[PDB]
Amino acid sequence: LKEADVKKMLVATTHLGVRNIDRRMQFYIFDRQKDGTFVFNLQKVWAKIVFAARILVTIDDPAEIAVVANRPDAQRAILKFCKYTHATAFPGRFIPGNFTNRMNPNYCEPRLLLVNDPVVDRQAILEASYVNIPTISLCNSDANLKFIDVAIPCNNKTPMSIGLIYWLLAREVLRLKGSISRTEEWDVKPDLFVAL
Amino acid sequence: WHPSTKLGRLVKAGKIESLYDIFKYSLPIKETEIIDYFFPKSELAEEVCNIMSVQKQTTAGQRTRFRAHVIVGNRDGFIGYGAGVSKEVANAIKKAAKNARLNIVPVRRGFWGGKLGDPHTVSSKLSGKCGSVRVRLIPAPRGAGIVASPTVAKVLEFAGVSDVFTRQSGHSRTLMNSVGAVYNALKSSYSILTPDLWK
Amino acid sequence: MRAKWAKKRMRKLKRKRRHMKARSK
Amino acid sequence: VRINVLRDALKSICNAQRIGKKQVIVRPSSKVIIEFLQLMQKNGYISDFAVVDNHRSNRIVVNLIGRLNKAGVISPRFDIPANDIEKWVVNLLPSRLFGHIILTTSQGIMDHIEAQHRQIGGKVIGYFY
Amino acid sequence: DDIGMKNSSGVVVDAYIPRKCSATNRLIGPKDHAAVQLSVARVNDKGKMIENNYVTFAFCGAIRSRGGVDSAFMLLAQEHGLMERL
Amino acid sequence: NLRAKLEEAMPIRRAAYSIIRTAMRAGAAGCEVIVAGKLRAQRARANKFKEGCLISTGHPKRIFLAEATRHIKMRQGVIGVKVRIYNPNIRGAVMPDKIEIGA
Amino acid sequence: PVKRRNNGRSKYNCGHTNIVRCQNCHRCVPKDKVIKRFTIRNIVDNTIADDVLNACVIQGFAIPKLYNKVQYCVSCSIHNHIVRVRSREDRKIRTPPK
Amino acid sequence: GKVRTKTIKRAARKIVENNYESLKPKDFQNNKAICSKRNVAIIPSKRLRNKVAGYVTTLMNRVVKGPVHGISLRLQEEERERRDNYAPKKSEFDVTQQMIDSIGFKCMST
RNA sequence: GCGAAGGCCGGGGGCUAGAAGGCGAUCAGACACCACCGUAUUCCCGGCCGUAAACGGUGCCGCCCCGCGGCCGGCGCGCGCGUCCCGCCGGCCGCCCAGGGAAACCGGGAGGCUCCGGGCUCUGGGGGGAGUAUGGCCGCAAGGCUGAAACUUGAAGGCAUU
Repeated sequence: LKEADVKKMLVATTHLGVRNIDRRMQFYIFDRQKDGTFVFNLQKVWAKIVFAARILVTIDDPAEIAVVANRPDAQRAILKFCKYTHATAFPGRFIPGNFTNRMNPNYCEPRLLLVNDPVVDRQAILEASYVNIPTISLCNSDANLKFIDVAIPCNNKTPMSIGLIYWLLAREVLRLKGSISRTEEWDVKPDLFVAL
Repeated sequence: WHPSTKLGRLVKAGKIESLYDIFKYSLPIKETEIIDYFFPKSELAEEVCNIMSVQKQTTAGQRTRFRAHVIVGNRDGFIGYGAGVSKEVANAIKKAAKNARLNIVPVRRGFWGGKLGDPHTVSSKLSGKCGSVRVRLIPAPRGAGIVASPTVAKVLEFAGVSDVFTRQSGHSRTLMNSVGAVYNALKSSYSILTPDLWK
Repeated sequence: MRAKWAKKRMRKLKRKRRHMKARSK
Repeated sequence: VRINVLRDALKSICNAQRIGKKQVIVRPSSKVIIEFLQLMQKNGYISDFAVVDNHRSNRIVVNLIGRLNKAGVISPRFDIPANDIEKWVVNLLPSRLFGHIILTTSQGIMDHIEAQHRQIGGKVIGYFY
Repeated sequence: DDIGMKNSSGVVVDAYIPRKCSATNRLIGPKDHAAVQLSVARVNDKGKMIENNYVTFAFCGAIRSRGGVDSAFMLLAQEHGLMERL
Repeated sequence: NLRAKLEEAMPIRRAAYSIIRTAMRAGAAGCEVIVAGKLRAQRARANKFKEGCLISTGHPKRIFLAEATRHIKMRQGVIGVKVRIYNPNIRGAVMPDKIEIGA
Repeated sequence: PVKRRNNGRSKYNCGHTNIVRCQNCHRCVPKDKVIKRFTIRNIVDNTIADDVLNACVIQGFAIPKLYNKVQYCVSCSIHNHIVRVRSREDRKIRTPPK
Repeated sequence: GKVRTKTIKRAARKIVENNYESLKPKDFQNNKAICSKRNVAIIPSKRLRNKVAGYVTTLMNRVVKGPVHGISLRLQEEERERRDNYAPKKSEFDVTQQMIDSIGFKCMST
């Protein structure tokens, strides 16, 4: 991890988590605020972002990774992530049958998946499990990891926090393959990914 | 024929060697044309059994539709049981055949005692349950044959299991449930971790 | 309550059968 | 009350394997439990097991490798004649080639194959396949 | 010493040998459609770039339904070196 | 053609399907053949074999639907057959409901 | 078969509860199987409320509220529409409507 | 008063996006002439054409003021894209303490 | 040994309701529902009785098992310090991952079971006839408990779909 990213995550509120928690999610949680908000150790969050990035880089066709989100705040972030890292995008409704119905107008057979919220995108994860497709998801303290192969701890609700996490991932995916070096900071700003 | 799935498109190239390759990656087969690609000589043996007339009561009267069940398999190591329902007996048989080819699964097979050469029995005691009926497929000596109910016997001839000792538990008069059970047991043939596959 | 009424009818008839045996023996 | 120490142990191992847990704890440790597990460790079905001392019945932390499929006990332990062993193996174990039936013998707790080689039979403690 | 059922000749018989789940050592059956085989890349000391070679990880449908795959993966990656044990 | 096939003892499904494909190859959007009478039974059935899209009502039924009725005679008793063929593109007129629209 | 898990009454850790009488039908129903709706209505009708206040000589008078608990049997409640036959899924919803 | 049929409605939505520049919002007669060109739209039937042209007029008044779903406006698309690709200057986003100290980064400490 | 209610046997007591009984309606009839009057009863004491859809229609003791909440009792840990918070143990619950089941559903089991074995008790074996008959025991009685056969019939039953 780097110091600049930590301060950016602190203004992101990525560390902040919901007042409800899951036993599987406890490893990531660092501590609980007096109100009940569960902070996440940012270093543990970062290790997930880079571990997930390595898996995203192992696909030969980057346009065969489907990024799906129903959350309104997540819409801009997923599209920006798809522009910077070539990838299929599903904005708004997932549309049932997208991954299982051959005659779907949006028929995509992906070899990975990205979902902003396990709850808001329950249908997407369910279909990925019908066709052998892995799944990577951004997860808050109440995380049902059923059918979620890899999960990145984050607020995932705050509009800004959703934007930074996709930017932190886009950035690192692009760096691992080539493009921007990890020495040279990305020209694109994470405020582009966040939607007012 | 135009391949509809990115797997069927790798099968139109010939990139896939054998049905077993796909089974080792547990892939879902969606086009019956892919099974036909790996079965060139007159496809594979197919049998129609239990064509049932099912009636839905309407205001006007009962709507009779036909549920056919079809087993497809080579006489070596593959078995698929599928079912279709159509008002036309023939249409349902075609749908059943298509479903049967789509659900073709491998059978491990094995030796009761002597390991002289070709596997002749089931690998272990395999069990499957559909509705009430539960089946028990137990290895048999080379002298024994398929000791099974006529319906289960056809499924074991079309799976390449020469000799097996079988016991059915439940209403095995329901042939749809009966074939389903001996198919689910023959789908567990590659799900059992034996000391042979421990490495 | 036909089953309860059935046992009420039965009890009434067994009581009568006891009375007839009491008249004899 | 706790009539069978071994049954609870092999149930608590099978439940752990189904969950996919690598290590489990057995609340009461017996000498016959250790002998049954030792047989599974010499057959590769289990991994290292450590008996902690609580100064009472003792606990066992068992390591697993996903290899074991089913472990059970036959209760009451029925003495098996030498020529009856094969009839038990044709029902209790899948395949004459794989599996193990653990029987307490005068020589000691041994698998059915070891008992067959020594041509002696004994009371069946349980089975692991 | 090979991973297949053998005969008297010792030739591996049957057909294909099913994958085993990395975390639970459980044979992925032919019709298990929730099984996944995602891989994780490794990075070089200079430039931190992928070596075009990755470690594959097969997970069974059952461990995915359990929801333990996420924790499994980290521990398996830590053993494989890709993740820092921490 | 169907009446001859039925007198040749062709199976009703086989005979009807043969008529349907010939009409579909000639471009009818829908071909429907209905055979009615005592089909190998003393009770009367009415097996209707249809493929594609066929309109049912309106003035377009007069313009776009060719409805032909026969009374094929079998030994057990008269088997009346109706063949209905619908062509939206008959050159002279267009389907009122269809809107051609534009680029 | 068994339509409801609660068996239609809230009896937990109990073998016998008190007996309540349905107000309309005068029947004996257990306390657990009773409608129990508590209503606070003002003593007067809301149409005649303001004119009572104007007429009232006492300054700062507040109109009395009537506090009553109406308990009914299932038959003496479904027929008055206090409770309604629900869909099998809707039956499970325990939240009060509105 | 009379609910429009799905064929009339669907066709009208296709006509409005294709001829958004050609159509005018509050005039049925002006829009009837556009729809009956046998080029940008071929509608058989005088009554069907009149019915489609009337929906089109209603939908055009909606397009100018608070546009509705199913219609693709190139004019709105460029403005939406401009904000979507807009960059917010220096990005304020660029500029739990125990957790920061736990990493050891101790950013902004003291 | 205990055991709701009703019943019974002695003493009392007697407000209400109210098996019976009587009335007024209703209706084709109505000695039913509804109104009205009212005896036993309801209540207490000393006994009998021994039964209920006595139900969680789910025996008892033991082990493991998946999350997520509510409540109740006791206790411990932080913390300003609150009828907080996080546990622990016992109980009562709701949802439910597997898993099971003919399914409804169960999931603190109806899971770990045709891959079947922790211990113990009880009960069932197509539907009637029939809980009848007879014999025994028990009770003052009502009745309880134990409990047939001859003979008859091809279904009875469960759950779910339309």
